[PDB]
Amino acid sequence: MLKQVEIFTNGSCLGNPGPGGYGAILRYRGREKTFSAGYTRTTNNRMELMAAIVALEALKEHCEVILSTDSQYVRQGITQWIHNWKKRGWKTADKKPVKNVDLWQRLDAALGQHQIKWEWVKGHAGHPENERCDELARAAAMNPTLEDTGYQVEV
Repeated sequence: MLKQVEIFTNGSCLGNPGPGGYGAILRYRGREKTFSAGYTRTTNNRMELMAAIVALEALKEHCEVILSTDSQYVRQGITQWIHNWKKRGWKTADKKPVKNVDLWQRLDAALGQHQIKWEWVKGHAGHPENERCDELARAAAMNPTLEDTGYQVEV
C-alpha cells in the first residue's frame, strides 16, 4: 500500500459559460475512487476548482496529499492569490468579493485539513491519471446533470 494519498484532477467546459465537468482520481486506503460530473452552465476555471474540491472532501482524516493537475487557474490561485485574498478578507483591490470566492473558500477549508504537496503538470506531459481525468472531464461536459449554483456572470 501507498504511504501518500494521490489525487489527479481535471476540468473541461465547452463554453464560457457552457456545459463543463470534471475528472478526479484519488488513491486513498487501498482503493481508487473515481469522480466525475457535468454541469449544464459553468466555466473551465470552476470545473478545475471543483475537481480539486470533491477529491479532498473525500479525505475523512488528516493525510499527506500529493495533488497533480495541469490547471493553471488553480496553480495561480495557490501560488499567487489565495494568500493575499485571506489578508484582504476575500476581496479585490476595489473591495469586491473575488471571482469564485464560493469555490476558493471551499477549497481553502479542505486544504486546511491536510498536508499538501502540489504537482503542476504541463497538459502535454501529464501522467496516465491526468489523461484519464481529461477524458472523464470531457465525457461529463457532454452529458451534464448538475447545476453550478455559484455561477455569476457578475461577482
